[PDB]
Amino acid sequence: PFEIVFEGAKEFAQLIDTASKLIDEAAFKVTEDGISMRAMDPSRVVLIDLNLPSSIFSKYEVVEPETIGVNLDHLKKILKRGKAKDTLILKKGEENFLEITIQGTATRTFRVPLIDVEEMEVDLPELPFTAKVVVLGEVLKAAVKAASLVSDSIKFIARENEFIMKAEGETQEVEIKLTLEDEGLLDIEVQEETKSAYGVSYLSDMVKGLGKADEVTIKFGNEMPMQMEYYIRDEGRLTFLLAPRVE
Amino acid sequence: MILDVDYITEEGKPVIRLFKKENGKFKIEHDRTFRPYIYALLRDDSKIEEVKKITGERHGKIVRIVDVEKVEKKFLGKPITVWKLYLEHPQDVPTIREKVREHPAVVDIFEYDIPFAKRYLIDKGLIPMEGEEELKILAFDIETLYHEGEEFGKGPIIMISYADENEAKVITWKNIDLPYVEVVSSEREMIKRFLRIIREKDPDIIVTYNGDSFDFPYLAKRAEKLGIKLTIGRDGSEPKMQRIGDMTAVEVKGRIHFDLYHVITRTINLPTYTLEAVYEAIFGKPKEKVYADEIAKAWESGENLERVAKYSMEDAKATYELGKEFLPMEIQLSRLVGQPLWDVSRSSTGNLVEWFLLRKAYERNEVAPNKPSEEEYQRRLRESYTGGFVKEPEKGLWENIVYLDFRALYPSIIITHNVSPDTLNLEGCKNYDIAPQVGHKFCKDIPGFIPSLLGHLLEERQKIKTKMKETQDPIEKILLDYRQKAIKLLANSFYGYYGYAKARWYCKECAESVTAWGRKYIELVWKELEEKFGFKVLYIDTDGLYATIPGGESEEIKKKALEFVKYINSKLPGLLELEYEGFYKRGFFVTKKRYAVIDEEGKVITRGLEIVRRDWSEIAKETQARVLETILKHGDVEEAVRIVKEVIQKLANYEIPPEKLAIYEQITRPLHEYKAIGPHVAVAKKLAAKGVKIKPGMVIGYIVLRGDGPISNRAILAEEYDPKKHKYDAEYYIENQVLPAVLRILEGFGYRKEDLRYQKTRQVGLTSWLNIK
Repeated sequence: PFEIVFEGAKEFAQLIDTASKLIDEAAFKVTEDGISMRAMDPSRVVLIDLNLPSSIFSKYEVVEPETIGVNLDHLKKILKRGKAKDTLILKKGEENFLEITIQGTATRTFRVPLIDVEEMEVDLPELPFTAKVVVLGEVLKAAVKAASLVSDSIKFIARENEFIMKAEGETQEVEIKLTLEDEGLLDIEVQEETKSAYGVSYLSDMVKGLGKADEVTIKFGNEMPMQMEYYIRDEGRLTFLLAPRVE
Repeated sequence: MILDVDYITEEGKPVIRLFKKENGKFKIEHDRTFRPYIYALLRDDSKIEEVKKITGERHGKIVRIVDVEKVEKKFLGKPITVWKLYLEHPQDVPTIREKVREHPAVVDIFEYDIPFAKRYLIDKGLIPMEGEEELKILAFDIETLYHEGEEFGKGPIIMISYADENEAKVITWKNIDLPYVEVVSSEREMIKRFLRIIREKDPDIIVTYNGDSFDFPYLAKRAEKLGIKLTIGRDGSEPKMQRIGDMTAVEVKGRIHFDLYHVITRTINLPTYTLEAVYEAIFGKPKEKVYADEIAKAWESGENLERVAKYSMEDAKATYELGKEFLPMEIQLSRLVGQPLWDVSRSSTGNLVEWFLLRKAYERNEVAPNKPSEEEYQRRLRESYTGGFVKEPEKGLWENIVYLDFRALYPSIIITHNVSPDTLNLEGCKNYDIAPQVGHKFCKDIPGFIPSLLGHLLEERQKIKTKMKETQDPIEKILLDYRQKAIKLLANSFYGYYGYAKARWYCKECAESVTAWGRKYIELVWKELEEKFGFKVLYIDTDGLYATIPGGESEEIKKKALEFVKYINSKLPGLLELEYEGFYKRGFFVTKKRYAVIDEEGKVITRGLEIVRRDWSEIAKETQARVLETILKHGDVEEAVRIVKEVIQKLANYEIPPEKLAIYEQITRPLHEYKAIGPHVAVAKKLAAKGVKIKPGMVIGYIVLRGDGPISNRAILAEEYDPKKHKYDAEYYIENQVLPAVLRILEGFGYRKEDLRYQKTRQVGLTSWLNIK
């Protein structure tokens, strides 16, 4: 059983919403160190990893370690009610259910049932990426939607001080070159020319719930998977590992 | 030499005329002595007294049985005593027929629906085209402005071309400077000159290609509108309409109007039967086509009329060449059965056989059965009928294939097993042959009527083939190659006659029996071919079998295949015989009736695979051929697939020329009548607004484009298409053009569309970049 408290129920809501467009169920590993959730999309193309150290919660009491499988859509409904300055309380006891309290002006407590979820043990890979980029949710959300109107795959290209994103349609196309001076690109670090393609449809769910000011770190390599990291409260981290589309 | 036969009436008496060409001179013989007659089977050959008194009326007077005579013919082989009831005129027969078969005195009547002129040739023992008289051939064609949704005969006849043994001219009423064009004053004058040419050429045979429904009729309309007599007949008479079969033909009293359409169309299969296509598929030589749009423009704005004139002289030269080509055979055929060329050239093989039996029935003293009654004919059309034996083919690609076939299979069976109506299930025969599955019995004691005649026809044929490879008169060695081919055609027609609904000597049992026996010998050959010589039968169809010794050497196969033949022919009964027909380096059989093979000369033979109809662009046609030759000539489906993929890709990366994408089609009628609006039909009315020709007779080339709505609304004229301005629908050309053409061939090897489609990138799973997975 545990008692976890997060300040700012909206930001937390959005987090779960994001890392949920590809999955229906998840098991959350609650330990003394923090909360972690790891799962793969039904197609086994995207790996979703969520790590939330105790450090980011205002209150962190974990008596006995636990893993609670919950239906993400159900959970999303509840958290959708949280406001920016609402405090989020997560209480687990002996019973087989999770207590959630959105505390504030309209404080209310919801009861969420715990289901069993096939917990596929898989670790997070340390891939030898050759290119790292830090972008703004805006530009990235734009290019991904833009590309979805012409092709089913978008291509990533990165060379020193330069990052491109293009796609070829049946009639018209899309392309976007960013350099350190587009501020849509906040940082870039490559080691060698790096090209790779990915599925617009997977990137869609991955960037759907990204604010415009949100910042994301993307790491990839030629004909290799792409990694996207979103930091929450600085230490908390949401990671997506996306299988490439090889030519 | 007798050209044709008819009869006019004088004083109410028939006057049979014979149109002859004896020694370059056209002569007309009259014969006022032949007499119409029917046959009556009287149960009591004494009641003939009150029976020969019946009478009827058709146009006033009362038709009287001007005579009777007890004759002793025989029926289906058995003896019979009937009475020959003479009449004064042919017309009187339908009258008294209705009666005579009423009076209980008769059991039934016979030989009563046979045309007077035809009855004459038969009885008189006269056979047409007999002899070696030089016949004058003249071909002619007409070009008009007529289209489709317009009045037939309204549009003028633009030109009239004709050609013969040595000359090919065009008559028109607008100036064209060409040594072969005869300019004339008016349409009327054109018609006059034409009438004059036949007067001066005086042909025995006038050749046309579909002149029965187009040329002559159209000519008649115009002559009339312009008030001219069409004095084409050697007796100054006009071409006349004459019902034959279920159509309306045209005759010229003193000459033989030979219309190629009927002959060609029924002795060669083709997607369509345009003069161009036919000339091409008979001589290989191509023939350019000029269309409505062109012709109308050239005639209107008198510019370019030279090529529209060449097309015309081309049409005639073609019709003439084809005529000389098909005339020899049809003539020998007319000689074979005993009827006039005009009639034979327009008859079916079944009616061709019937005519033959009728005179062979009279030569022997055999009375002829009657046609089935309207109800008999109807429940006969309703009765199922047998067809050619076909073995589901063995799949895969095979090498060193031999094709063995039976020589004159059905005729041979009919002969050696005495299959005929008059020998079917007789009783008390010293010997019978029994049909394999249907168990029908056939007396072997006395040769059946039909088997007797068929036996003689085949003996007579070998005679030909013998006296043929012998003599050294190439012209003769040609004429008799024709006489032997006519016999071949005629004999191969007996099988189907047995089941011909309107046949007198119809016999469903004979039909089934011939088929069952066919099956028996096919299966026997198949059985011993695999069980004794170690062959593997790949495909059988009606007469032939394809086989091979899996893995065996090419010469071993050819050697053993031939060994097997001589071996099996020793065991096969009567005239049944198999022959080593051909050899193929490699081949494959997709489904019944669909296969492909290739001889050692590299010549490919295919059925039910190759895409023909213009409905296919050259990219589809071309690729399918790349595929077919790679598999047949080199044996690898693998390089075939490689090809298809590369092409599919080029289509996708817009690397294929617009021409190999253009699909052509002609407008069948006004663009306001079209229900189903295809691409061209839409590129039609699309340009119609832009105000243009759009005359039901022109072809509209199109190219589908990367639009959003259906194909139709997105096709651009095969010219209003320009790159860097147009993006063709590669998906269309891939999914509805190249894939279908190629899958008829690759599907069988296990291939599928998924395997041939293209895509630059493919989604892969993440799992291999994971470790604990």
